[PDB]
Amino acid sequence: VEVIAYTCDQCGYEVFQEVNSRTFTPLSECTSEECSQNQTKGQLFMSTRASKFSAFQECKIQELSQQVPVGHIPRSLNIHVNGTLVRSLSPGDIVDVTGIFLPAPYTGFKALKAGLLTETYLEAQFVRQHKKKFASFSLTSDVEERVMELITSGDVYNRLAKSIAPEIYGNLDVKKALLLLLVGGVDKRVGDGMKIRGDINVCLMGDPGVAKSQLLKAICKISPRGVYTTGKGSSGVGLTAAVMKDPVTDEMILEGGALVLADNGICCIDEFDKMDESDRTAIHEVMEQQTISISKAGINTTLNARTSILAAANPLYGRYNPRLSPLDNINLPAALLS
Amino acid sequence: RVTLQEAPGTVPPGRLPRHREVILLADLVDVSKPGEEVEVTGIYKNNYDGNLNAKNGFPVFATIIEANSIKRREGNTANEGEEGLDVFSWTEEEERE
Amino acid sequence: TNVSIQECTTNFRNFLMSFKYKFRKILDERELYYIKQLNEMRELGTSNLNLDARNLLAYKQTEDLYHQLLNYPQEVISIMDQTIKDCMVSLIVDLDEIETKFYKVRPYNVGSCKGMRELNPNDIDKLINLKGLVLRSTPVIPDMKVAFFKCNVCDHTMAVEIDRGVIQEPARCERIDCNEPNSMSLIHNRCSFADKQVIKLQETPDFVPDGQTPHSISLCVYDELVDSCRAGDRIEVTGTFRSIPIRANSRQRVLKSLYKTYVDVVHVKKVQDLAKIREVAAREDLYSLLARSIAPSIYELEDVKKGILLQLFGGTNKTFTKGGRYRGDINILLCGDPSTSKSQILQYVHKITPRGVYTSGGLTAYITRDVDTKQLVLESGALVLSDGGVCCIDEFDKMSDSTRSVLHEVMEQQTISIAKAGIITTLNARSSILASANPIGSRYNPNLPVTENIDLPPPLLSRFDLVYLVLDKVDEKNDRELAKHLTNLYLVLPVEFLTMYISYAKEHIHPIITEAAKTELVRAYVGMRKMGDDSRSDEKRITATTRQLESMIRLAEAHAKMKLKNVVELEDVQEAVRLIRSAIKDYATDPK
Amino acid sequence: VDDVTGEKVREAFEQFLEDFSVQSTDTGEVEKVYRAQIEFMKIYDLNTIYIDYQHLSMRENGALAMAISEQYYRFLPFLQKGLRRVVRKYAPELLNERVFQISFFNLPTVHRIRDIRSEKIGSLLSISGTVTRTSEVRPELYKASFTCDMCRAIVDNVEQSFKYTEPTFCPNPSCENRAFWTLNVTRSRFLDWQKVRIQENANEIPTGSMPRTLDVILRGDSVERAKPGDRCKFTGVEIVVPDVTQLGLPGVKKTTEGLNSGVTGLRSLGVRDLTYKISFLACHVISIGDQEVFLNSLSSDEINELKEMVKDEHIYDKLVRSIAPAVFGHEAVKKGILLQMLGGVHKSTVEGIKLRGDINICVVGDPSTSKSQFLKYVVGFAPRSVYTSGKASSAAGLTAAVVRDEEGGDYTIEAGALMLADNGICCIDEFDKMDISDQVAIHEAMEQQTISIAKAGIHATLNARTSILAAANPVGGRYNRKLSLRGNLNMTAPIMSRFDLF
DNA sequence: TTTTTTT
DNA sequence: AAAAAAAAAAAAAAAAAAA
Ligand SMILES: Nc1ncnc2c1ncn2[C@@H]1O[C@H](COP(=O)(O)OP(=O)(O)OP(=O)(O)O)[C@@H](O)[C@H]1O
Ligand SMILES: Nc1ncnc2c1ncn2[C@@H]1O[C@H](COP(=O)(O)OP(=O)(O)O)[C@@H](O)[C@H]1O
Ligand SMILES: Nc1ncnc2c1ncn2[C@@H]1O[C@H](COP(=O)(O)OP(=O)(O)O)[C@@H](O)[C@H]1O
Ligand SMILES: [Mg+2]
Ligand SMILES: [Zn+2]
Ligand SMILES: [Zn+2]
Ligand SMILES: [Zn+2]
Repeated sequence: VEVIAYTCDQCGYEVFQEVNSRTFTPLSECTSEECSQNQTKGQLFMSTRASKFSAFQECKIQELSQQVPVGHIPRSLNIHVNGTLVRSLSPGDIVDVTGIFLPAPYTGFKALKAGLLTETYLEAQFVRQHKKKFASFSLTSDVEERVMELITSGDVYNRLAKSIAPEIYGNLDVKKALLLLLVGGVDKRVGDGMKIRGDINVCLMGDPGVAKSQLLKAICKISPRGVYTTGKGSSGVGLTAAVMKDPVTDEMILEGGALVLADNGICCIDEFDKMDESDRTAIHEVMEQQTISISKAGINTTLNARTSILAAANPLYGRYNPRLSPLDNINLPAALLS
Repeated sequence: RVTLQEAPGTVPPGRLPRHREVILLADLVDVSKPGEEVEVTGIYKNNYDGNLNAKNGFPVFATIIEANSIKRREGNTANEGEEGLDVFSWTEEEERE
Repeated sequence: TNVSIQECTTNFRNFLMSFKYKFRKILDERELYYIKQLNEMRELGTSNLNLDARNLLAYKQTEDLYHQLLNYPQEVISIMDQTIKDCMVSLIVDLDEIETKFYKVRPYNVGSCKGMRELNPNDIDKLINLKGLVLRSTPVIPDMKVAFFKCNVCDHTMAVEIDRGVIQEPARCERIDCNEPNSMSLIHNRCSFADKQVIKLQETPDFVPDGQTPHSISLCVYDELVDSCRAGDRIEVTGTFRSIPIRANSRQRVLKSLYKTYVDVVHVKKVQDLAKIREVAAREDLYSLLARSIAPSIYELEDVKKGILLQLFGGTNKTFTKGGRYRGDINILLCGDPSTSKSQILQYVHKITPRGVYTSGGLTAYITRDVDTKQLVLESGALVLSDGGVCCIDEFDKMSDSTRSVLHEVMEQQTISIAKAGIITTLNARSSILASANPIGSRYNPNLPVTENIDLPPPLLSRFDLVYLVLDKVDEKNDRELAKHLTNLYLVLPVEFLTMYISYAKEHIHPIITEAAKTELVRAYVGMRKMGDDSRSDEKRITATTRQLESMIRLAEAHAKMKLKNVVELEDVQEAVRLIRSAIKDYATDPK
Repeated sequence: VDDVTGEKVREAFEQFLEDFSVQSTDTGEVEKVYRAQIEFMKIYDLNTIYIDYQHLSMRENGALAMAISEQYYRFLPFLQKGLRRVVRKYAPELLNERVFQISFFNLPTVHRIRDIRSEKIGSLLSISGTVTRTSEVRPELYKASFTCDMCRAIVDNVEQSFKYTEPTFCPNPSCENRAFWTLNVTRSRFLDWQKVRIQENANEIPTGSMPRTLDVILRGDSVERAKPGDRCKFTGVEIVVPDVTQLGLPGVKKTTEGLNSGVTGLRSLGVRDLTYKISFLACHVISIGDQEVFLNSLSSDEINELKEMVKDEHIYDKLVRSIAPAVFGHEAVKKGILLQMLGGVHKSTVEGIKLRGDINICVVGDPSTSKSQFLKYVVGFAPRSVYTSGKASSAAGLTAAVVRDEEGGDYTIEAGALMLADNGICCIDEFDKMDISDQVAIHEAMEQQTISIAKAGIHATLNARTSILAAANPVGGRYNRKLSLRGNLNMTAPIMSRFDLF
């Protein structure tokens, strides 16, 4: 709200008032002469149409790791944004914000303490989005001449394989398989609506100290949709949406059965023999572009799971074995292996 | 004051017990111990409450039991040999015999 | 504004009597809707007028009223309803049904469907079109309309109208004989109320391309729109926007600087053929085509398809009191290596069946604590909801152990009881079971008997009605045909007609067996008894069990269930016995 | 002001109470069924009349039946006044002043929970559902007597509402009701009260939508007539209840979204908003799911049939043939089951030692021969029978168990299957599979005919007066004729001596 | 069958 | 007039699992 307009059952002029504080009180009796009379000429009510409003939003920012002094915990800062600049920034990006550093009264808490202590906030004025733009390969003259140069380059795939992770020596065919994973397989269905997916499921297997995790990190860096997971450390990785019990009002916002950006994502997993039965059930359910339809409270908004699976696992002995491999295996179901 | 449930051997199977409050005046203090089955003779009385009327929307009243006599009935369920608050107590002629 | 009261009503009435959808047809470049529909309403007794905007836009004078309607929805709609109220008499010239019924309109297709991610405050008090998924609901909330009062000293009663919720209470009773000011007391239970329901709506996932989270917009409905939607629905709505001050501290007069956003909707949309059956039902080869019509993409595997179809048809259920009811459901198990697309069959049958729940190895009733509210509700599991239909189970080997007993409880009595938290009751299931399981290892060894590879207890697998085994072995020919079929598909089928036919057979048709079939049944039983023994003293296992007789009785009844017959024939029993013995013929272990 | 409509409906109501004069049979020329009900009250001191809606249906047609049914709340006190008039006309001493009640039954239709709408508020209605929770029987104030302190000026027969109300004036002219009023407990009249919760049955609910829940308020003689898990049909008047917290009280004062259809502008409310919610009030509840004492139940058939079958001379000969006609063969098993149903005499010594007086039977056989049929038949016939499997997924096992919510004191016990079977005949199926702890509990429990488990700082003694009937299976599929029961069955030696027959 | 460990 | 509660740590009983 910026200006609040009332109406008093045909009192000529209709009273206007303005409020800048985050709280206010309404009017009850108007000052018109017919109501300056001992009794009111019709009771007044708040009018929504005549009043003025502005778009409002609230965001908070966190310090970068590089700027945190050793042995310290990063702090936060709130930002209030108004006007057309609303919706000019999204979570998870580096920005350079210029604004006005204003105080905020503590009386909203209504604790009667902190006689001199008050909170602080920032009001945005001009935002530089910074970071990088994906642009969805939008065509332009420069990218057209770039692809012309690529065509003139002749043979491409070998150079692309060589250029992924020069830090890790050798392993050419793994990089070739990575190339073939990045493009995707046959897709867009067949006759009679039968389901086929272009996603490719490739599992990396080998001894510790082979830098398969580092190659996986390089692939995650080089891909835009890549998501990296590993053995334990948190419980929100799967089976629960990121908005579980998130709002300050605790609205139980959720989708039900879903994973992390599983729609056209690249699920990179390390220590594929480490996770519990719940994550294993989830990854059996994400099979062959099958959606995730796990319900807990009547929710059935399934997530359209269509992702390529790339996971690295280590042998339970930590080394290869002279005896048969399928019995040694990875302690994984044969159905999942197939 | 103490909380009195129903005897688990008395409640119908698969049901839930009903709690009551018992107030013990002078000379009855600490006669009862936690976890034991007891039988109490008392007076039933009612009193007004605010939150009880708040949570129900009807003029409901609370009730407490003012204890007047307490008899222990743990283990020894054979309750027909003799009467009295304590069956392990003796008179003087019983001591003489 | 005060412009549309006079001329817009008359113009709309004129085009009510003057509209012909031929104008819209010309606009299409590939008839008096209002009067014919209004007389239809007159002869129906209904009270509803759907109203599209495009055909409303088709006329040049009406678009002015169109724009005025977007700006001022409430007043325009009210005056349109009054116009229809007068059009009642203007057209009938019984007038008795008219005075009793109200009139309302349902505008729709007013504009482009927006999303919750772009809602600027410029769109306040404006009509919008929204699509989304209904998440939750709320109990109907009474709304105050007519306040009742009673002058308690003099028992005098007065009825008071209200406006904008706030009541102007009478400061004194009208009876000047008492004329007391303080004798005004209201009666809660003698008033009149309106039914209000609040719905929570989620944006469609189409509006979130980059893995963000959807949002929620509150909804409000009145009267005929109450309970018109429930959880999981996909609907589209058309209604105006609204904003409200939030109370903040309920003990204080202050109000917060922000307002809650919610919408009020007025219209919601979602997202004798029995002769044809007999013409189809009269054909001789209905059985084979009907069986092959439910799995178009599955190559060969005809016998299992026939068995599954007969299971879908079901047997007969009877409740004679002298000996208690008899189970009429068929249960079939699937086993084999995971190279057969066997989950596809369950997926087919789940959507083909009228009622059914598809799950995998919690399945039954268990009391839960409510999440959004703090209360206790009794919740029923998947098996309870599959009453009369087919319950499909996958990964049956990974069944844990506690749940298995529950199945042993339900397959032998079709009734489940619960004794928890002071609740003791019994629930009916009466459902069919279809399950698939995998062997242990990279392959199923034919020499190895079935029992160990399927790691189920002998009683549970013995008490299934039938069982089927799939064994993929490498051959040049069969692999050639499979590869050709798969390539051709990669490179005669009915419609929901199937569902209605199944229902009609299920509940209209009650076939019974005849005296002639008894002789064939007993002869078959004696025969397999003899086939289960030999002249030698090996003491052969008794392979002809009473379960076989019950199974064949149910299967013969099922064969008469299809083709809409009323009494079984011999062909039914020969088909049933051949089907029941084909699986047994491949049930043997490495010996013999 | 006089509501002449109420007077007219009261007159018609008392009139058809007076002279309904319906005949039930040919021998019953004129019966005056309601006079007979009043006679029953005279001879038994009862309080509540029961009125069939169909008998009320044809009386003055819709001029009376619909008038009473629709505005039931409006005309209830008029019906009460007419009832008092007639009863004191015919039975004055019966009033020795007391709260008569009226329960209507046999309504032409029943409504589902999802069909409840506000337009039927104040109208008689019938609903059905499953009760999932009850509340303790608490008393409530009905008619109060207040004293105006300094001058007592007894203000009696003060009515109440959802809020604890007080008198507003002092009839003493010298007094001016300035002194605050004080309630007289011994002069007030209380009534019973119990709140229950219901929910839709599984058949009505479409899809996986969550059930709709409603609250039902009982009063009078209908207390404790419903138990959790019982599907019951109620009859009563639909009402609406406000939030008393916003209303003035001597005490001190999904959901965050608000948007409640409130109302304000009143004197007592002040700056507060009053909300409403739906509740049901009930008046009638039904559920849809010594030898001299027995002889006192006299009837012609009761006399003749029993006299004949006692004076008969092949009773036993026929009797065993009359048990479980569905099963074929197994003649001795039927006699055994009959003896099990008959039971044995229970005697207790003069030392407080209990002697077992029941029979326990085990049945063994090769698979798929009729053995489950006997258990199913006896469960379907014998009263207070419980059917269960040897292996149970419940935490209660067979005997009992203790259950707690986390950080919840006293570890409230849960009744086991055997505990439910107590005070009645039990049935066990698939007996060979058993829990070892439950097995060592039961074999000492059968002799003691009781089980006592003490765990987690709580202890109790339970009653398990049960007759056990169990079925087992020979090890190896089929009974090997060479060996014996000990060789064929793996079940332990001491339990075999617990059973009395095989 | 027994003791251990996890829920 | 009201801060009241999610996050931890520690103590059991039941069931299932391995030897
Ligand atoms: N081919 C290689 N070229 C360069 N560095 C390599 C190569 N193989 C291994 N390394 C070195 O080994 C380390 C990475 O191996 P690392 O053990 O982290 O990977 P991993 O095989 O996925 O196993 P783990 O699960 O133990 O991390 C780095 O220090 C890296 O320099
Ligand atoms: N006869 C067949 N026709 C078409 N596809 C098949 C056939 N047999 C196997 N497949 C393919 O192989 C897979 C077999 O999986 P399935 O046996 O259902 O595994 P599980 O039952 O263990 O989930 C299917 O997903 C299917 O795509
Ligand atoms: N009148 C009868 N005579 C003999 N057997 C019967 C009769 N009625 C039913 N049966 C069979 O006896 C069986 C009883 O179940 P049960 O013997 O417990 O089988 P299982 O031992 O496999 O659990 C039923 O499966 C039924 O086929
Ligand atoms: Mg690694
Ligand atoms: Zn005014
Ligand atoms: Zn008056
Ligand atoms: Zn006084």
